[PDB]
Amino acid sequence: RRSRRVEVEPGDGIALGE
Amino acid sequence: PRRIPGTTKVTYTNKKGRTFSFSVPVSELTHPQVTLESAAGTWREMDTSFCELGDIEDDMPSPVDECLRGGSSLDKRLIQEVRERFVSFCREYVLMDTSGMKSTILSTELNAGPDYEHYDRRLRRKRHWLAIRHRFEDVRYVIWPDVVNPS
Amino acid sequence: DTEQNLLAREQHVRSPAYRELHRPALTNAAMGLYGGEPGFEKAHRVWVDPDRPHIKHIYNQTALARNLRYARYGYFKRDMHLLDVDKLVRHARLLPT
Amino acid sequence: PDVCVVQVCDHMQHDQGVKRHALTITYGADGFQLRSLIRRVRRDLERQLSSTYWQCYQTNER
Amino acid sequence: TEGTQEKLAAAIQEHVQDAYRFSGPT
Amino acid sequence: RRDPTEFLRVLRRMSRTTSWQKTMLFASKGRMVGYRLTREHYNTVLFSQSLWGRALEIVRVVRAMQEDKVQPNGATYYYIVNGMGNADHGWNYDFRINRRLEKIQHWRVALEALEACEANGFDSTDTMHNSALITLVIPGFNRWQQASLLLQRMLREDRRMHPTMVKFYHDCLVRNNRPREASSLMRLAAERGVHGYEDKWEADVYKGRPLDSEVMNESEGQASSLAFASLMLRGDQRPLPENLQALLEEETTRNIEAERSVPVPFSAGLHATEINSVFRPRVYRQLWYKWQHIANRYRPTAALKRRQLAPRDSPTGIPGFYRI
RNA sequence: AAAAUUUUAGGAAUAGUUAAUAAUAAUUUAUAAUUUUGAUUAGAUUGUUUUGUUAAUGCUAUUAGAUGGGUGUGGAAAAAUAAAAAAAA
Ligand SMILES: [Mg+2]
Repeated sequence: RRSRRVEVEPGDGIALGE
Repeated sequence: PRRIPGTTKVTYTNKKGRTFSFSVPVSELTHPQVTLESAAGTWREMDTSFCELGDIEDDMPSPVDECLRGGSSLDKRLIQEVRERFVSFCREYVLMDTSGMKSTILSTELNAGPDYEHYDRRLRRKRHWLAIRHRFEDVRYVIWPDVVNPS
Repeated sequence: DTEQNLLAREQHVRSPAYRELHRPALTNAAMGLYGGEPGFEKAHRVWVDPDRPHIKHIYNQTALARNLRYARYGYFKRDMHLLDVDKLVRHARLLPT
Repeated sequence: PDVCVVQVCDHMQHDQGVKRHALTITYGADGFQLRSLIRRVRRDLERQLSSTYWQCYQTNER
Repeated sequence: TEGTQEKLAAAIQEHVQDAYRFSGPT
Repeated sequence: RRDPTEFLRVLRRMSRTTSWQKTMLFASKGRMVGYRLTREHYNTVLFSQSLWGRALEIVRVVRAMQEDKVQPNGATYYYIVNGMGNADHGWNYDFRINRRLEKIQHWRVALEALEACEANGFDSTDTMHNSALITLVIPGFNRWQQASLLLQRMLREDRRMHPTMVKFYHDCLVRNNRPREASSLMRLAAERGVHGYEDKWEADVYKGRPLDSEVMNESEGQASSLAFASLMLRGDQRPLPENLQALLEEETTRNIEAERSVPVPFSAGLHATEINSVFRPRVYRQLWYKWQHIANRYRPTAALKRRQLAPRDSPTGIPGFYRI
């Protein structure tokens, strides 16, 4: 399982908020 | 060896208009994508021009063939190399062991050359002499240039 | 006038299709082993030109390789679009009127 | 990708009653550097493997 | 002169069938 | 034209079951009737020519593969370099086996495939570099300068030496009058753990001496030690005066060439390495493909005796065993 | 040195190749040589009115031997092992 980066990711794009 | 950086930054703009950087973990490829049958045309091929086979439509490959392939012929040691390679070619033709080699007209070799088993006994000396002639037509102005300091 | 037909015949002889079609018979070292393998236990089909033969004694009278019966007219009726009728008149057996 | 499945499969036959190993390492996606992985495997096995001859090389992207 | 290529194709196809005889059944 | 999967299915069997002439007949005449030969078609043909060691046939396949614009893969370069090492060579009594192998540069095709393997991005195996060094070294060929540079970069890439390669390369260096290169090869194979060479380890008598190549450019450019740097001394020896030593040095170089010019009367002009050195690959004596046997000499006729496999007046299934 | 005589239940091609030669040690010439009257290869394979049988010009058996790279020595390689072949009083 890939560890989460310390920066922002495209996987956190749904958590960005529309 | 150069290491992969691992992370890349791509620019994303929000609905308001603010731009920032998504950090994406990316790795580069190491192996070519050769398993697909599509041919792109960009791969280094293997040279096979030096090989001697039973192709009667071609000439016997001599070392002088790689000395006249587009070099700078005004260089002195290249002229000396061409000269010594032609000397070795003519000397290995003259001192050739012709013990088993026989040249009789055989009817079954009409629409082809001699057979593969009788290449060394029938085809070798004739191809050597024809290669000597076809190289003499290309070299005789390099070793012996016309009279107008020499190489 | 004969130079055109003679040069056309000489260039037809030196064509790669004519030299590939009239290749000699493959040897036993070229086919493979001493035998037992089907299809490679004999040589392949040899085609000869009757005017410029690449073998001596085109026909024979052996028990199994007997080929005089296969030179008659009717075996060349399979390919009449590609046929040469002067070679058919000169080299065929049991031609009709 | 966010997930990666790897497979380490060796086929163990019997060469005159003694085991021989034909080992294959397979990844699930592209990008994973197998050329750097193999030299880590190759440096480890130069001291620990007692056999007549053995190879380790990269066959595909995965 | 012109019909030697199709005759060559028929001869090579016959040689390919004689090589297909190596497979045996099916 | 039948199904092209049926065309590949017969090609898969003839490379697996029968000899090398069957795949060369099927793929060539199949190409002329219009079967599109892809890379999996050429890999089965090149498997059969690499097994039987047909050095002329690998060049003809690799010429037809480049004409059809079929890009080779790493399995293809595995068959080109290993197939040049399995070529027949050597000498019967005074009869040279495969004398047309020299005019083909099969050592160069095995070297050209190694350059094209690394340039296209594939990873060459350890048995390619051992089989590429064999083609420069085999008794019809004397190329030890190129084989040393190939072995020098083989150690820098952390490869391990094959016991067949050390057997050929030791015999080539003693043939070409290299005791320093041969003693350094037996010293190297004993330290790396090559099987069969863990007992043969020689001391380095050339430890204080420099290389032969750096002597020669030093002689073109201490002046008393400049001309006699190549001269080897025991330590309990001293040089003569330079006018007396130079007259003695040309005395020895005219006596070495006098002893090397007289022919041995029952050798047919051959070195003792090349006498009784007939080579065919392992396929010629009841054996099939194995990856670890790169250039495997065929097993002797004393391995299989007749009348222990089949009784008297009964046929045995070994048609070409005892024929060398 | 010569003549001469072998076998294959599903029979096809073969070649350091034939002759000539001011040519030891063949840089040439030739419409070359073997083979369907069965060749080459592959399998089996010491041969031999000596054995056995029968009324039998039939069938069936065999164990005298030889050995192009171990050493150019020796007249001759047959030389890495044989109860005689007695080997210079
Ligand atoms: Mg004459």
